[PDB]
Amino acid sequence: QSACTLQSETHPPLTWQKCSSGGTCTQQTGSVVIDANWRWTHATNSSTNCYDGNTWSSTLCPDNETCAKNCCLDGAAYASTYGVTTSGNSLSIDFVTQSAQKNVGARLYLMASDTTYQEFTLLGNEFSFDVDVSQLPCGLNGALYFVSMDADGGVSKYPTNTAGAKYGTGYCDSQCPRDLKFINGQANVEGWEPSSNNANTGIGGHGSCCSQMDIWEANSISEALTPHPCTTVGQEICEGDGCGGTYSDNRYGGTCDPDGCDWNPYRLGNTSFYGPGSSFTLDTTKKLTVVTQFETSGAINRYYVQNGVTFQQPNAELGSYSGNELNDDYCTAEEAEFGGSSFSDKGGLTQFKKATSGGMVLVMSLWDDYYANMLWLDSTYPTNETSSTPGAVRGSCSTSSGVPAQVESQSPNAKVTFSNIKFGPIGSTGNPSG
Amino acid sequence: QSACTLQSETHPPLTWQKCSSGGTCTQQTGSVVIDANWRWTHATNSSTNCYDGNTWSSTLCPDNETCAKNCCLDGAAYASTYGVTTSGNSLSIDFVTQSAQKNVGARLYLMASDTTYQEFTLLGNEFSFDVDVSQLPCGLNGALYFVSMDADGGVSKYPTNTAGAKYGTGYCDSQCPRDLKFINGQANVEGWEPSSNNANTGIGGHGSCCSQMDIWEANSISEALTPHPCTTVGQEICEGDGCGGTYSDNRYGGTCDPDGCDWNPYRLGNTSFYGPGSSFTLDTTKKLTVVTQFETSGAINRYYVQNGVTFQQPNAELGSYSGNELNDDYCTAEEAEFGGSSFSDKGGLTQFKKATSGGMVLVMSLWDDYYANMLWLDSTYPTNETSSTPGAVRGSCSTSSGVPAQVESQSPNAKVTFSNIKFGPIGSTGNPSG
Ligand SMILES: O[C@@H]1[C@@H](O)[C@H](O[C@@H]2CO[C@@H](O[C@@H]3CO[C@@H](O[C@@H]4CO[C@@H](O)[C@H](O)[C@H]4O)[C@H](O)[C@H]3O)[C@H](O)[C@H]2O)OC[C@H]1O
Ligand SMILES: O[C@@H]1[C@@H](O)[C@H](O[C@@H]2CO[C@@H](O[C@@H]3CO[C@@H](O[C@@H]4CO[C@@H](O)[C@H](O)[C@H]4O)[C@H](O)[C@H]3O)[C@H](O)[C@H]2O)OC[C@H]1O
Ligand SMILES: OC[C@H]1O[C@@H](O[C@H]2[C@H](O)[C@@H](O)[C@H](O)O[C@@H]2CO)[C@H](O)[C@@H](O)[C@H]1O
Ligand SMILES: OC[C@H]1O[C@@H](O[C@H]2[C@H](O)[C@@H](O)[C@H](O)O[C@@H]2CO)[C@H](O)[C@@H](O)[C@H]1O
Ligand SMILES: *[C@@H]1O[C@H](CO)[C@@H](O)[C@H](O)[C@H]1NC(C)=O
Ligand SMILES: *[C@@H]1O[C@H](CO)[C@@H](O)[C@H](O)[C@H]1NC(C)=O
Ligand SMILES: [Co+2]
Ligand SMILES: [Co+2]
Ligand SMILES: [Co+2]
Repeated sequence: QSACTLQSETHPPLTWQKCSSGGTCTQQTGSVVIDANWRWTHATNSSTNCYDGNTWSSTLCPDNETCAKNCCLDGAAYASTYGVTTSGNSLSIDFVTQSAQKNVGARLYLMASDTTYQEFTLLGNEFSFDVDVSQLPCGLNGALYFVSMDADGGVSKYPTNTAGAKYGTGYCDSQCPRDLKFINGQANVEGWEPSSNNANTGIGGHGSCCSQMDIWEANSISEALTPHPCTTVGQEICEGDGCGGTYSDNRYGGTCDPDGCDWNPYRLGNTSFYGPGSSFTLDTTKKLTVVTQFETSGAINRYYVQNGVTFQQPNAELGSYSGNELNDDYCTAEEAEFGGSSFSDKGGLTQFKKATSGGMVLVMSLWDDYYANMLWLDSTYPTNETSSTPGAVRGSCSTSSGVPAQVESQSPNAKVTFSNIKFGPIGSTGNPSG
Repeated sequence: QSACTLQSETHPPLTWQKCSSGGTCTQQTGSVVIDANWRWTHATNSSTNCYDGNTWSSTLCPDNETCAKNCCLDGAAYASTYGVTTSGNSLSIDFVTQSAQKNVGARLYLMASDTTYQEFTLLGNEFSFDVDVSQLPCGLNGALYFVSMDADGGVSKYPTNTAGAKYGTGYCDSQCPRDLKFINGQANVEGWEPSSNNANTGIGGHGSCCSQMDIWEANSISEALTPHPCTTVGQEICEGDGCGGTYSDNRYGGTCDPDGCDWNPYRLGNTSFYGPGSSFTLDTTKKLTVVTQFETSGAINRYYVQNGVTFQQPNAELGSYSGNELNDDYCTAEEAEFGGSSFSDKGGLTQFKKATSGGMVLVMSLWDDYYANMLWLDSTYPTNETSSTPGAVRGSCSTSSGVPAQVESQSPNAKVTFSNIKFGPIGSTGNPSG
């Protein structure tokens, strides 16, 4: 796609700290951009929609190539249309925003410049952020994570994409998502099937795959930390059901691991660690600090700080595994005890280390779940299982929770606030911000 | 040996913090006891010495059994004879103390009660302490470490030892030391050879072996962190040169690893990390906090705090190893690049995990080195090597430094102060002390 300018594109600014081993941190100035899927897609030479509701213009978009030539992405009114605001080092995303039309949530990338994404090499480093999840009920997910996207959003590889990172192109993740309207500088109109339950979305014949570090998927009830390896580390197109992922019939018939080696303290048996109010170790009615460390072995360590008190990731015992570090032994034990082979089939932490050794883009988002109502995060899943199934219970939410239309109607003012991002060598981010 | 009471035994008290995962710490009250080797050893029924200078009484001690029956250990005047004092959570050890006779240094164990050692299970936990090494020049070693000693100092196994932990019996370490005057409830007079350079010591026909976690061996110039595995985890007698260790002809012909997998930041190439004055990352003229974490994988992590600034163990690159965690890959790479096979021959971190999974006793000591002048810690070693030999340079001290008689004459008022010991689950010790 190209870019159009009927609405100007001004990325909300966002600062963050880069810390060094010598013990100081210095402020960096970036900004955030909204993913292309949220944008208005229209004819280059008029305001005629190329995509409307959940269907494509059959005339402007008779095939993927013609569609990309005919169509452009336009700018975003971040606050009024999308409910996205920033203030210094803080970013807030509102759940449902009513303007001329209703918008649901947002997916945002941190930029290095107006036209390029910020890339982070996670390996040997740590990433710290503060979050307020108090306004996230059952069925919502305020997510902070990393994906192996190109810094230009795909322009160098696919010159029919001239919109680039400035317009949030180039997304990929470990679900090999097929709901993207543009992949590899072409539309995804070929094979398009509108969602049966979502007025704004569909599934196309192509998907976009890459490695994913799910640092934080969470609401006020549950939180999970999950690496997802792929056999191709970086962004790669996939064809139809060969994609695997949430958007395909065959979840496991692709190049990525859509399940991941997840660590959810509630799932692992500590139901007292994280939740709303003073009966939990971390009180989710209040802001908390989350720190994630990527040691060179490829294991992941985690601690939290709230009101000046530090807590490592709680210990878990699973099969022969015991401890609080997300390592090979944990992931192998998880598969043994909870089931599945996707994470190991895709090469486990060894393959995942190839992603964190390279550059990844930071994503912050707020979403509800049209496929599974977020039950995999905060409820019992599958819903016919009981607590006697190992790993079935992931949170306290009812198995009836998270129906998108219901949560959008009942909790439109839900929101997430991410703030005080700090990045540097392991051990460095607790030092004073510059 | 038995105990005698011509001098009363009052262990200097010492408090420390036990921290919990829930984020609080509570004060514990223990005390310190001096190792039996430092004590006066005399006939049970008089003040006649069983051991004097570096030789044994041939009449009281004609063999190991008769000697133990005839002889007792007596109490210690901690301050006036040994230069050992405590105040709340602080312990100080002076280098040379002149009373009726000259004493050099001390080795001390933390007690649970007047008659038992405190045991710590290191695995899954972390140990924090503060240290002032400002008064430790080249050739001195203020050491804090753990060994797999019996809590009773050997009494249950060896009933001819009735003195026990109260009198500091039962020592063992990864050098399988043969300088101990009592091992396994018998004397070590058989095979005794007085030291050629030490008026107060010798080497006997028996040694005492066990696993050793050298958390801290350091002076103002260099510091090292070193696990040492043994094929028998706990305390075990050894016979003569079959002992291996510093005190034998054949260093590597025993059940313990006397070299260990050592991590010395200077040795590994960061000569700027630790030293006297503001040109170093950690200024050794001032107190610093040292934290050591024993993750369940069996790897060891380390960070430091000084004036509120936190530093992870500095990154090192060695062969194919890169990072700051002391793990299998580090230790294997060290052997490959610096030489040796002792650590791996004795089972590496896997065998060492058997020690940290069990109970270990905390040892604090101050010593000079009659075998190697501490050059392995703070100088170039062996001394004929140059900087072009990988790992030869371990510190900035001259290869002429650390001659015991010289340092005892020039720096008698050298001292070490250990304080603010805190122990608990990984992530817990930075929380407020109770
Ligand atoms: O000036 C007018 C434009 O503002 C207007 O723009 C519309 C803006 O909203 C667009 O709809 C977006 C599409 O994305 C939705 O989010 C999905 C959430 O689930 C994800 O899996 C998926 O990938 C996302 O696509 C978002 O909720 C929704 O609001 C709409 O298509 C634009 O046309 O157009 C008309 C102009 O007059
Ligand atoms: O009342 C008098 C007693 O106080 C007196 O006791 C003497 C106290 O000092 C004893 O000598 C100790 C022996 O240990 C030395 O340390 C060695 C350091 O290197 C280590 O490897 C080794 O294992 C340690 O043994 C310490 O420096 C030295 O002072 C002496 O033997 C006692 O007899 O006895 C006479 C009473 O009248
Ligand atoms: O709704 C898709 C969701 O699945 C998670 O993986 C689940 C998996 O679907 C389920 O079969 C298993 O029992 O639990 C897994 C972990 O919660 C993914 O982690 C998530 O990214 C989504 O893809
Ligand atoms: O003086 C004995 C001392 O040796 C250390 O191990 C040395 C070893 O002696 C040397 O050959 C090698 O080059 O360096 C090693 C590490 O410094 C031990 O660590 C120490 O405990 C002592 O036993
Ligand atoms: C030494 O280590 C410190 C702490 O990690 C680091 O800040 C410094 O840059 C290192 N210097 C060198 C020269 O290796
Ligand atoms: C849950 O984790 C916290 C933090 O480690 C710990 O303090 C608490 O005891 C744990 N509780 C249970 C019931 O597992
Ligand atoms: Co195709
Ligand atoms: Co680790
Ligand atoms: Co014997």
